[PDB]
Parts: sequence; structure tokens; C-alpha cells
Amino acid sequence: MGKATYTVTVTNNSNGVSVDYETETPMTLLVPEVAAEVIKDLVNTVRSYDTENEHDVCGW
Amino acid sequence: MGKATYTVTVTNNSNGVSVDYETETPMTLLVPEVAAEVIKDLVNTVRSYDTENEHDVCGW
Repeated sequence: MGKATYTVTVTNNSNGVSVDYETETPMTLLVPEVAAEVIKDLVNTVRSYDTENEHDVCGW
Repeated sequence: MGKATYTVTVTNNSNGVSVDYETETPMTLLVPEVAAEVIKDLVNTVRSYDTENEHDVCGW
């Protein structure tokens, strides 16, 4: 099993919220639009657990 | 114990290499220039181990 994939894990030490996402991106990793979306995607996901559930959205 | 920080890990399932980075970026996480560098930096670091040279641009 030798595929080209990447695992980006984003966790908040302030909220202690961990979030991992498997994304297979070669050069796209260097890409800002992709990296930004990834970083934001991860964060967006981390916050996703904050909003909707466990308390209603407010701060955000 | 109440600090604001984030843990972004980057592992290449293709090279089985992993790289973790602890950075404190609130809104920056959404920023592409920051995320791009964070994503590229992470990758650059992961690849850094692939290259004999272990000197990667990351503030100095």
C-alpha cells in the first residue's frame, strides 16, 4: 500500500479540540488557495463542533 | 493553564513521514498567506527530512 496521501491534524490547545482530516494533495499542499482552504477547512471543522452543538453559536 | 494555541500536524502517507507544528493562530488560520505558509512550512519541513539539508526558512 503505497499511495500519495496526506493527513493534516489540527487541534486547539485553547479549547483542546482536536480535528484530523485525510487529504491527498501533492503540490496542492504548497498551494495557498488549497492550504488556506485546508487550514480553514480544519478550523471550520473544529469550530463546527463548537457551533450547533454544545451551546449555540454566538462568539463566532 | 489557559493559553491560546493550535497544533497542526502534517503526515505524508506517501512517505510515511510525519511532522507536527505548534502555532498560535486565531484568525490567521483562516488567512491563506498564513495557512499557505503553515501548510507549505509543514510540508517544507516534512520534505526537509528528505533533503540532506535540514535548513528550512521559518523565521530566524
